[PDB]
Amino acid sequence: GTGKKEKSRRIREGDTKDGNLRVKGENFYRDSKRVKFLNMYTFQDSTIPDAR
Amino acid sequence: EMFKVIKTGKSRSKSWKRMITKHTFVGEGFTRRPVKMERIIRPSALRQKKANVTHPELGVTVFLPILAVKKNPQSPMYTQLGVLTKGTIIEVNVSELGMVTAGGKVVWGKYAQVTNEPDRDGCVNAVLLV
RNA sequence: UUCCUGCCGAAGUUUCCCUCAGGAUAGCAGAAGCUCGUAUCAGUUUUAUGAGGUAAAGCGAACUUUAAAUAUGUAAGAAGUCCUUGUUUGAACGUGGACAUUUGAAUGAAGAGCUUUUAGUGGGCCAUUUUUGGUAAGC
RNA sequence: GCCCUGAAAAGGAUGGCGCUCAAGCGUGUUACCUAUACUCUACCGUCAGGGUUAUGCCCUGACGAGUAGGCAGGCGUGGAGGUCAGUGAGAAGCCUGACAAGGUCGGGUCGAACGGCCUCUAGUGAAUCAGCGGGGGAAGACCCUGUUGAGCUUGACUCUAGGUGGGGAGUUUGGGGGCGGCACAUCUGUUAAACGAUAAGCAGAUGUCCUAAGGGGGGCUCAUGGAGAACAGAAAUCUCCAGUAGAACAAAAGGAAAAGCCCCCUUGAUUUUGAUUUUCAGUGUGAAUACAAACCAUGAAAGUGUGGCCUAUCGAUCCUUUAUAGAGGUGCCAGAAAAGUUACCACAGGGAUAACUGGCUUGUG
RNA sequence: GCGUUGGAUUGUUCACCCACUAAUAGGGAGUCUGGGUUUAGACCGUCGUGAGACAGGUUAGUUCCUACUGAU
RNA sequence: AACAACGGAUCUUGGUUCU
Repeated sequence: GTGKKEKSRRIREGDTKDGNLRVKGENFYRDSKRVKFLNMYTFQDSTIPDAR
Repeated sequence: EMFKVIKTGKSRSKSWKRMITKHTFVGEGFTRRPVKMERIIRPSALRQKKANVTHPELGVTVFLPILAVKKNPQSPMYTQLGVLTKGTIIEVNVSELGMVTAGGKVVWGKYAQVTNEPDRDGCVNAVLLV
């Protein structure tokens, strides 16, 4: 900190008002649009859909 | 298992890969992306462009190009994937029959439902929804 | 990771779950418990009813009365009912008392309901009796 | 009703022997085996019903399986109080023939203290030798779970007049995308604007096709005054004139052979893709928005529309006037928990098996 | 019943070629050798702010008990 | 089953605690 802390960045950007959408890994590098993309590198629910 | 998992890397512990074992049609706009992005893999051998089409009229079957897929039930994410998944409704180039609707506007494309199971057969059968 | 005799004696189901995980929780059975030993309880039969109205009586070849068991809950009385109105020709909360135990069908005979709490057991393996959705067949 | 074809292979299944007027099959009748079942008789323990000047005894009847678990009682064992004025120059111990924890005696050894009972207490229960090597010493592999410990990078949380301030340290790194949908004939509490009419909503037994819009097509004109019309009158019905149209034209406004009522139809959230975005195999659109040109209704035709509106959880007492309560509103806050990595990682296990459901495969979509 | 041979690739040998014979039949019951299935150590590129691991890939490799054949 | 090398358990001036 002080600037390095992500809380200060969130307060400055105003995203704290909508922090409910805080994605795991929200940082300056590799924001949600990239964190979600990378998470795909980490389909078998065997659900029974009604094909009507 | 239809979303078959293929083990990646020398040490098979981070596969993350899913392969569709169902017939799928894409067309010209396939353009395989870099190998790193192949989250879903539709094998070329399991891709068909011409599906058999028939109607209860004259009993004439003619192979016609597949135009597109509009509505696949049971999680239409398969529709977005273009999988056949017998029971789907797909558009077919019916220009060969040349049937003309009222008003002189010749029709050349109609939606048809796949009758046979392409997963268990090497041919695709559909019936015109006329 | 510890001797013996006798008695009783289970659980694998149920609620909260943003949830594999983790928690008790209602239930299964022995107990301090005394209030009733009852005219009290029943995985039960029957009498009256709604439904499987499955079609074979139809008497209305028009149509709905309605015939079998196909298994259901309810009333089957002990102060329940009644003489009497204490109170605002007709309504109700009716003191006091009476029919007192063939006292309100038959069958089993006293372990039935405790306000309360004790250690274990947590969503087990199989088959049959119903039909729902199947599709090669499993399910 | 049987037998034969009706498909099976890399010491099995009528169990084996075997059997043919069967010892194979369907069916009617005789004699018998047997389970810890059934009936009786005796023995061991529980309960209940009764007697006995008594926590003891006697007479009668039924029960007795069993894991976790509970309940009511006994034996042995370390030590101690009391008691048998106990046992022994032959005591304690060992092994062994006898009379349910366990106790007693004779017999081969023995040499120095050791017991019975009522209680207290607690560190108490044939047969071999020489050779190849099919099976069973590296035992861990390893899918994953521990949050048990660290190996680390950082705009991850926490610190280190104003500022840089993992350079440094402690820590985690849980167990989730679509959804809201109705309009008129009614009566009731509020609203009610208070001489009233009774409107512009809340919730209700109430339906109904208006297909949650009435769009088109064909017709009617109307609140209210007079003459009036059996009950019926000031409000029920039935006919002549007009509201410049106080009807509904949602309506706010300078304002119709209908835009109000009646009879028929009726999808619409249809299709491709010419401007905008967004992925995760950037996917010729996969899609709503923008619009294009068809499709449809309707009519005899000109014609008109019909093809969507709209919106992040949750707060409501995390806001208030309140010091014992009624809520008007997220355009007023702040987030559910502070990111990954480790075949450098170490340890313990829930753990697929060589290849058998209900014979599981065979030549003909 | 008796036979079913021999060369060949590797810039993978999930297989094809041709010498001779009359033919060079198809499988299971795994059982000395080589790829490889695994931690050795490193490299090129991918991906990321980085640790870290891969869409590839190369190098290095270590894993008498019972039954049979003869004899006393 | 009894005899014999072997073996070391039970029935020992020791330790603990206390003033």
